Amino acid sequence: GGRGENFMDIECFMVLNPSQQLAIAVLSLTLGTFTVLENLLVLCVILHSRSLRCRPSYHFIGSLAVADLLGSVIFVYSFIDFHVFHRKDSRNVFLFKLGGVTASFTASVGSLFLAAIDRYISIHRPLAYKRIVTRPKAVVAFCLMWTIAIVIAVLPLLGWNCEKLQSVCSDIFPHIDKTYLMFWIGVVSVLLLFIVYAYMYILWKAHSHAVAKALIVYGSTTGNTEYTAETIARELADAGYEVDSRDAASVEAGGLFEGFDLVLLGCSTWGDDSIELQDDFIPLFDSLEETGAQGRKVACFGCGDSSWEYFCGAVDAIEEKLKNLGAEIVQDGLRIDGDPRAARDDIVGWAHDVRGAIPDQARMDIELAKTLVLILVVLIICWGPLLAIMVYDVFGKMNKLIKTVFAFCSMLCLLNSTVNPIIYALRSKDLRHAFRSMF
Ligand SMILES: Cc1cc2nc3c(=O)[nH]c(=O)nc-3n(C[C@H](O)[C@H](O)[C@H](O)COP(=O)(O)O)c2cc1C
Repeated sequence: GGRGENFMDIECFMVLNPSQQLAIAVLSLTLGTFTVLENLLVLCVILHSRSLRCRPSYHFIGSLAVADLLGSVIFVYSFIDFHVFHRKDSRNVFLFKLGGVTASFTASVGSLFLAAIDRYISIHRPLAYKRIVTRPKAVVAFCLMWTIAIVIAVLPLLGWNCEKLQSVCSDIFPHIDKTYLMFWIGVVSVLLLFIVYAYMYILWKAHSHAVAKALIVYGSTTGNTEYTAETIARELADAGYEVDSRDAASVEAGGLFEGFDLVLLGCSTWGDDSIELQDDFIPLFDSLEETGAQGRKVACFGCGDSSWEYFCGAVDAIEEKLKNLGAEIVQDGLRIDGDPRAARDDIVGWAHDVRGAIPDQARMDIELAKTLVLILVVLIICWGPLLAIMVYDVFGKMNKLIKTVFAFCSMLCLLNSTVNPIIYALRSKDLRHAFRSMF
C-alpha cells in the first residue's frame, strides 16, 4: 500500500459527519487518556506502599492494572498517531501495536489463571496456604506468565504472517495469519473455559463453610433505632459482610433468617406505663419462632431512655426469647440512652465486636471469591464480543454487518480497562486506605 495498512483504520461506515468524526474523536481520546491515568494511579499506590507490594493478592491486581495500562497506552498512542497525524504503519510497527493489545489481554487471562491456582491452594491446603503462596513464589509465577503472554504477541510480529508465509490473510487485521488466530483463540478459549469453571467452584467452596450475609431488622418511629441500624450497617459492610437492612414493618417472620448467618434485631421501647416493643416489631416478635433463629448467630440493639423504669426493656424481651429459641447470641445487646448520634462511639464499637461472629478468613475468602467472579464477568462482557468476531473470521468469512459492530465491540475492549480500576476501588478496602495515605 497505497492508502496504507494502518492500525485503527476500520471500515468506518458513517451515518453522520463531521460531528461524529469530531465528537467521537475527542470522546474516544479522552476516554483513553482517562484509562491510562487511572491505571497508572493503581500502579502507583501499590508500588508506593509496602503493606501491599508484599501481599500476593496485589501482585494480581498490579498485574491486571499494568495489563490494562499496556493496552490503554497503545490505544491513545495509535489513536493520536493516526487520527491526528495520519502517519503510516509499516509491517513491524503495525504488529507491535496489535501485539501490545494482544499481550494486554493475554496477561489479563494469564492473571485470572494464576488467581484460580491461588484459590485452589487456599481450598485444598487451607492450613499451610500462607507458607505455600509467598511473595517470591507469586513474583516468579507472574514473571513467567507475562513472558509467555509477551511471546505470543511477538510470534506474529516475528514469524507468523501473510507477507512472510504467503498464507491466507485475516479479513479483520492486516498482516495477520489466519492459522495464528486459531492458535491464539484456542489458547485463550481453553484458559477462559477453565477459569469460568474454576471461579464457580471457588465461589461454591467459599459458601460451603460460611456465607457472609448479615440481616438487620429494626423497629423505629422517630428514627433513632433506624440511625443506629444504618450505622451498624456500614461498619459491617466495610468488614466484608453482604449487609441486608430491612424495616420490621416490611418483613414476614416465616423463614426470615434463612440464608443469613448473622442477624441483628433492633427495637425501641415504648412502655407508656408498662413495657412495649415498637409497634412495627411486635408482629415479628410474636412469630419469632418461625424465623429460623435456633443455632443462628444473633445480637440485639435498641434505643431507649434511662428515666423510664425498664431502660431498653425491648432488647431484654427480644434477647430472652432468642435465648429460649436456641439462638447463638454472639454478645450482649446494645442499649442506647438518649440520642444515638451522641453515643456513636459505642454503636461503632458494638458493631466491631459483633463483626467477629464469622471468622475473618471466611469473610475474606468470600469477598476474594466474589471479587474474582466480577472481574471475570466484566472481562467476558467487554472482550467476549470481539473474540466472537475473530471466531467468525477464522472459520468462515465475515459479514458486512460484523465488520460494522466490530468498531463498537473494539471500544468495549477499552472500557474493560477503565472499569477494572473502578472495581478495585470499590472492593479492595485496603487500597482505599493506601490511597488516602497519600491524601
Ligand atoms: C410514650 C413513650 C414511652 C416510652 N417508654 C420507654 C420505656 O419504657 N423504656 C425505655 O427505655 N424508653 C422508653 N421511651 C423512650 C424511647 O424508647 C426513646 O424515645 C427511643 O429513643 C425512641 O426509639 P426510636 O426513635 O428508634 O423509635 C418511651 C418514649 C415514649 C414517647
